[PDB]
Amino acid sequence: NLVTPKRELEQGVAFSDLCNFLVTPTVQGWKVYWAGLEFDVNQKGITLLNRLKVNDFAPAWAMTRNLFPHLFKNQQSEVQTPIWALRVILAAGILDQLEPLSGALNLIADWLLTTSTNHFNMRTQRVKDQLSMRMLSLIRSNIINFINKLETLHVVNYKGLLSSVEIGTPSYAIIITRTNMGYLVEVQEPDKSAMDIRHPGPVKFSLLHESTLKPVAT
Repeated sequence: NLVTPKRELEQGVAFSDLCNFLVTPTVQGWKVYWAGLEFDVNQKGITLLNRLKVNDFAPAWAMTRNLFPHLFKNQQSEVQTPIWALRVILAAGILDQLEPLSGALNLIADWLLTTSTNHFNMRTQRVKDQLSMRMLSLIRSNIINFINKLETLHVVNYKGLLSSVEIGTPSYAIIITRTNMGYLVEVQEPDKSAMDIRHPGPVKFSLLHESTLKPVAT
């Protein structure tokens, strides 16, 4: 034996911080706390995305509607909560640079991204055995790095400066675009079937106001 393990506390804390997605209401909107990271989410942008979807006549929004027709002119797109937008971004932060942790990490990301449950029921006892300060630290570091990358994006522009990132996996495609309001977040099927003009596939999307990630960037 090289080092005596004393891991109960460690595993208890990692389990708590990784497997509980904490949301509480605040005056502005909601505070979210996950993996020891704190985010203030507000309502800004939601009503705009909703109005934007309606097939009414509005020349002022013609360009935006025509820029993202798969979001704004599509009966199968659905606006989600800003909480959802944050969950997608956290998952993307895990997947972005994604050896034994991989499995577990993926699980956590899939939980964040494909469900709205606040507790993550571990699939197997072995994956649960994976929970550690090291896994938590890796996850936080990944998320911070991805937030920093996001903060380098330019708003949609006419000059060819990067304005979006895309994360692909076999189960889904994530696209995150910097707009004047914040991060436009979308999840489409892996083949990106929402992008097909003749029959636009289903797509979930929302907006995370730019106030939310700023303070967590380093």
